[PDB]
Amino acid sequence: CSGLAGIYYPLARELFNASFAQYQEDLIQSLCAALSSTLLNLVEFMEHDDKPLPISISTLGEYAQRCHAYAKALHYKELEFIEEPSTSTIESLITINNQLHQTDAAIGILKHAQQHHDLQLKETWYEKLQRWDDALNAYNKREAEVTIGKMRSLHALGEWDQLSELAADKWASSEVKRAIAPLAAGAAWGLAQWDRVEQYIEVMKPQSPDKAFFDAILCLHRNNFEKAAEHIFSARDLLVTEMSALYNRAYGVVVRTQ
Amino acid sequence: MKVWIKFANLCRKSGRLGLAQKTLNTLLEAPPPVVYAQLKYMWATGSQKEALNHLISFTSRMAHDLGLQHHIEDYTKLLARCFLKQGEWRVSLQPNWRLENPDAILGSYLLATHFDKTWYKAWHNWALANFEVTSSLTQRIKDDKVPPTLNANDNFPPELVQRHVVPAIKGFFHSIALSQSSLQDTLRLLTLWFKFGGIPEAAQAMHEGFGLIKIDNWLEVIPQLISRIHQPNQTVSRSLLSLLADLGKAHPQALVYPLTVAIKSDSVSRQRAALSIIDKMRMHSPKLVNQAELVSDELIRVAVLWHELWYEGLEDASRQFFGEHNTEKMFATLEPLHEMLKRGPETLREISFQNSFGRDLNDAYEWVLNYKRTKDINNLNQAWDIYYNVFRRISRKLPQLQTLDLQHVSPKLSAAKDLELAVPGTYHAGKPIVRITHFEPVFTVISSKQRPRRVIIKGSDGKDYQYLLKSHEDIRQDNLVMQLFGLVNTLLQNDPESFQRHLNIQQYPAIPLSPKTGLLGWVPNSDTFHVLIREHREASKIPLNIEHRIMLQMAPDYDNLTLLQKVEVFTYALDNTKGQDLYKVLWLKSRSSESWLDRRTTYTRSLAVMSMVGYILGLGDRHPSNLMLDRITGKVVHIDFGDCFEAAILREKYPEKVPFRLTRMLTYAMEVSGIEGSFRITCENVMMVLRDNKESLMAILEAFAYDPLINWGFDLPTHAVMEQTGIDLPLANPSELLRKGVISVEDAAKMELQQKAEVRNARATLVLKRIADKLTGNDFPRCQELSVPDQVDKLIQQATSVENLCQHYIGWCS
Amino acid sequence: VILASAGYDHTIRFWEALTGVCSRTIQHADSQVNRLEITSDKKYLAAAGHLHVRLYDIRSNNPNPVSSFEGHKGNVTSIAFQQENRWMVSSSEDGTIKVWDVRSPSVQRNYKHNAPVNEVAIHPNQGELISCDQDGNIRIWDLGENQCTNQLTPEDNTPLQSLSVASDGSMLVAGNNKGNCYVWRMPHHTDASTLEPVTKFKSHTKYITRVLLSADVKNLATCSADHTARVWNIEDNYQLETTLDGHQRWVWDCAFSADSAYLVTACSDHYVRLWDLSTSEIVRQYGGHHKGAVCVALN
Amino acid sequence: MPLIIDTFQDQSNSFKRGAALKALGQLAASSYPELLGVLINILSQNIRRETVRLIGILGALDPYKHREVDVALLMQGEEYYPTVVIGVLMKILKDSIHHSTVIQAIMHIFQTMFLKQIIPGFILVMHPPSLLELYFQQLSVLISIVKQHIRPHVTEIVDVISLTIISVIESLSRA
Repeated sequence: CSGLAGIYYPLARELFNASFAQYQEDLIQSLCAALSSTLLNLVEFMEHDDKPLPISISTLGEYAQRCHAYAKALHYKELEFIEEPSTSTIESLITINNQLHQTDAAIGILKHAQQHHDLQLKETWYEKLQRWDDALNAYNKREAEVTIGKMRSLHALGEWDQLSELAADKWASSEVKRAIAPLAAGAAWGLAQWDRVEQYIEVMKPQSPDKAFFDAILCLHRNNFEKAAEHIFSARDLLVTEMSALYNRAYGVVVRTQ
Repeated sequence: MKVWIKFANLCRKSGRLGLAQKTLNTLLEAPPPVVYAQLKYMWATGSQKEALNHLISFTSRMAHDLGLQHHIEDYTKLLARCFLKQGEWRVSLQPNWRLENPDAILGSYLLATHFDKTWYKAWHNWALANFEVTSSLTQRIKDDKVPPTLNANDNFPPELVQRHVVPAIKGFFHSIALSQSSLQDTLRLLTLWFKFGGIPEAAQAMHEGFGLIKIDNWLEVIPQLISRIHQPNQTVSRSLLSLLADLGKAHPQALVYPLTVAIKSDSVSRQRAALSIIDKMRMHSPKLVNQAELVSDELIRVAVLWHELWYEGLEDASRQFFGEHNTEKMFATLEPLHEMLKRGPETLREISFQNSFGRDLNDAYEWVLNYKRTKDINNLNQAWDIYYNVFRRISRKLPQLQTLDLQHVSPKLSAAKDLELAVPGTYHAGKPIVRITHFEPVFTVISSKQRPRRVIIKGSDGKDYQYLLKSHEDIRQDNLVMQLFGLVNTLLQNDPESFQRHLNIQQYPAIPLSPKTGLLGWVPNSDTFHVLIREHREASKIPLNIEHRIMLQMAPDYDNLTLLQKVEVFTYALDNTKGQDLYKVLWLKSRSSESWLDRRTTYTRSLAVMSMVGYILGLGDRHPSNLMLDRITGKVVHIDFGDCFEAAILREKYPEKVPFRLTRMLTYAMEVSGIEGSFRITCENVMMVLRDNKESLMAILEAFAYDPLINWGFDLPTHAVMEQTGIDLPLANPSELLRKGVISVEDAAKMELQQKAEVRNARATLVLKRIADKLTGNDFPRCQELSVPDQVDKLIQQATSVENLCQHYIGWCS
Repeated sequence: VILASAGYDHTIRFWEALTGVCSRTIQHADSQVNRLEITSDKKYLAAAGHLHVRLYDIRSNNPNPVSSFEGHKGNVTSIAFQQENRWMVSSSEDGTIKVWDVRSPSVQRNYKHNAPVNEVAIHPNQGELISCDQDGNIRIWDLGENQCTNQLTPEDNTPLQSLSVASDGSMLVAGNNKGNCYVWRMPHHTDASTLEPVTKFKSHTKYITRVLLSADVKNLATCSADHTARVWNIEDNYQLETTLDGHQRWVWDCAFSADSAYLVTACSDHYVRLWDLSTSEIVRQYGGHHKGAVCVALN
Repeated sequence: MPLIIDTFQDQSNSFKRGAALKALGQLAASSYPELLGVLINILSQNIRRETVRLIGILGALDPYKHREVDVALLMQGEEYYPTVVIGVLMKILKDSIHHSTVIQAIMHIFQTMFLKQIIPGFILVMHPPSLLELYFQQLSVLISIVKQHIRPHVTEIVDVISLTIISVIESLSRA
């Protein structure tokens, strides 16, 4: 007809082989078929095809792979970056493994890239800072935005005073919202001062899980259970959705939630 | 505090910034533990006598406090106090403790240890400090024995004693067993003891302690137990062998194997002792002893194809004769072949079937016996001729011999349908020990120089346990191998988030069989590197060797290839080639495509652990044959370990030394930039190794490699004894001392072997030396430690370089 | 001015003077030839591909059997026939230098090293010399006597490809795994020569192989298997002079014998293109080796 | 909430880990901020691992291989590929609409006109009267080849039930 999908797909591949056995017809047909955009079903079918032997549409494969977003594509794209030395595609791969959170070794390959072929700048500093590295580096280079990133490292670092400098920047430039929010959060963490904190949270965001935490933190900073309760339930629900999306990643993260 | 203090110790383990930060923070806040904290921050600073100062300061502080809640606070603080004593003790011991100060040092240790009631699993290591005091003492006794220019060394160690000191740390070593080191320091102190001596102090003390400790403790190292066979001084060592059979009696059939093996091998006097222990076995639950005896003996029965073994062996024997005129010497081996002939057509349709040929040959052999025993010539002809014809016939049979079955060979094997204890090396201490469903009489004859026939024997659990013939191989060596590998995997279990990264070496069990023999098994579904590769690459529809191809293409031979010639050659070929096929096998194995990822990490870590393992232990076996991986989601199989020492150092053929072996783009394309982080991960691991147990357990396993005839066999072979062959060659005397000052050499004899074995101890000394270099550490023109970053780096270079590496002949399979 | 080269093709033939057309029967076969050397009178010419030195007469046209010299086991890395051409230096891959003198062809020498003996050398006094292996510091060795060492180490790591001494009487120079060649200034001695290091100078920084001073040593040359070679002017500060045009090749031979005008080369390309040492050229570009070569000689 | 005050009196870990995981899954599954407040009240490495062990006890083997599956064949795997197809079809077949499998096997042998057949021996053995008819004909198809090992099973099915008289007659014919 019983209609069986998997039955078809492999069989469809056998047929695809028979076609592969001008098929310019097949060529364009399947091409546009890919262009159709269920999706991952036939996508994977194609993957199987390739696995037996190449169906081509190389960087097309790469593209549609990205389109899948499923991050298993990161393998296909790996093969892509496996082909040439594209520092761009390289970076893409870096962030890809970041998505994969296999990214430790990939960061190895990143430091390698800066070592092997030339080097990058932005994602370079960003990832090297994701690595324990880049810190004094981002410090000088910014001394030479990215400064907000170095500030994020300062948060990762100690020196809530350095964070107070970043806070001077916050007053200076106040996006400016998002920037200040995470930052001044870090500050209030370091700096027990409730006032700068007040400024912070005030400046934070309509949906602000961290500053929900801060909201309640302030309610607690003096008295009120109530607003704190609000923040509690609400942010609880937010993180609830978050985990609901989901270790193997989130264990630590959700653990942080709990 | 102790909360936030725990946060502080965390900070200590944690990187610098947080370390010093939280340090200062919490320091600012009986902060005796915080004393220890800031102290740790000082170790972070590294000020020697600042440390020592405040250390002794709080020491005397608490001394006054406790004289000689707040009470319990002081109990804990006491533990920490002694702890401190040891901590600073080691801290200075860095600079120190060769001879000298260590005495006092050790005292403090013991002092601290005396104060302990404790963390003293920590002070187990400090009881292992005291034991290492007994070591440095023994080393000082090794210093005295070296400069002595075994009652001599006995009295030497005595009279204080260092043995008196020793027995203390021995009982505390048992106490350490009680603490957890673990099996490592266990066996360590154990052999340390047996070798120490049997004297009255030692005798009584060890009697109590060993008596006071456990069995299953002693259960491990049982191979190393057997490694002691004939105790030169029966003494209390005799009684210790008694203790050996005693512990043995407990769950003997849980192993009992070593018994069987030692029985199989002829230890002579020690084989008589083996018969004694056999009696013990033939005593305790004697039935299982019998069944097992049957099992082992039946294995030994299977063995080689008998007449075939005799045939090939005699082929090499006549090779020996004809070449160089060995003759009678080789014919003495033929006499053993006659002894094999003297066994007659024993088995069923094997030697039985072999009768005719064998009978005829035997007649010819008898005909070869007669006139060669007359003087030479007639039967010197008849021998070579009959052996030639029989060589042809048996050559024909040998091809036909590819098939294997028990009933038509030694049906006695087939005769056993089931036996109580099978567990074919399963050997889980606690277990559901399995009986056997045995297997089909038909077996799989391996194809090799050994042609090491194999099967998988269905058990009571219905799980067929792959077994394999091993012709002239030390599974003991291998036993030790998986053992050290278990020390490894212990550290793995002992590991850090590396253990969250955890990858451990799967240890293929292999049963030893005979003095030269063994029982292997086919691993979990696997792909031999060379095999699998050759398959896929050929199934890639392309020349198996593009290597020998691009080679011969490049020039006539790599044999005469100079460093240059070989360099440019390897270069050009490399250019022509690439290893993406490997990565494409990954891609072939990739199914579900997350397999590509995961298994990439798998093989990555595989490579890592391998690297650590070898770089430690040598034994590269660059053969992609020797190389293997898993048909499962997979891990690398590095098996069949020849020995510690460099095959380079060994060789003879080719100069191959690298800590690892990496098919270039195989390794590379395996993940991203090849082993950038992967080998960096490896660096982390090997660093932990290089830290943790790098002293104690490392040296312990070293000692394992160190010592006697089976092990002395692997290590001899590590040279080999043939590479230990001739020289000037006295040490001083022995050349001119083999002169008319003889024949007493024939009357005395003995060493001989203590000379070679002294050299064994020498090579061992050098080995461990190379371990200390290896561990923590040094190598190359400079040393430092070089620690993680460097020792990893130079490792990586050693991996990177060179054609000199690639100069490995035919075994590199570049 | 007889001309020939030796390939991994295992067969060699003598190139004519300006023709470069190689005609002779010279068989490295059973092996390659490592170095290439004729006699002082160009009587016999000996080389070793593997483990045995083999002389085929330079004076006689394609004699197979000039001499056969057993020695320290390996392809002899380099060797020196003295002015005497009786006592003759030889260095082998064996790890220790054993010189085969021409005496019967009689060989007695022992010079130990920490690696394969890289080259057999001679000092301003032919009876004087030194030995620098693929290991490390040069070891001074005299003629049939008084030979132990004087250690000269250009580096603590890089393998020294050869011990290189031309006739100056003040000089030092070499080639190695470095690719940047460490050279020194020797004193005036038979052999004493306290070195006055010049520098490690990269012409081809990747594996500089053949290191040869010019005829007057006013120039200098470094050949590499990197297919990269750049001549220098040794007259002034070894100032880099002539990039040597070559295909992908291994040149263990870079020289100009009777010229210092036209530059003879060594190509793994199987055709050796000889340049003009003065500027550049292709001078009788060809080879006898079907596969390719690094080698050359002169007579 | 009970678990909450329990926590007030204790820490959990233990077997609850697995449960919690299920619960987590359940929380994920049943997510009303019921489950919200719940996991909120739930209140990692080691535990993770041990949980992977317990779940390894909870599920294993076939589903993995099923996810590894056919595609599996080709992985391990022309002639072969086609045969593998056959096997796949058969796999689903045994894996219901009976007559489907009937015609399946029919054209299966027809096309065969093997190993898989042996497996399919057992398949047919799995077994209304239509079954009997079709399968009888199928045996007649099997009359092409020679058991070997189909024989005993053949006898087995032949027993129950002993119409099919002609079928078995043909079995002996094929004997």
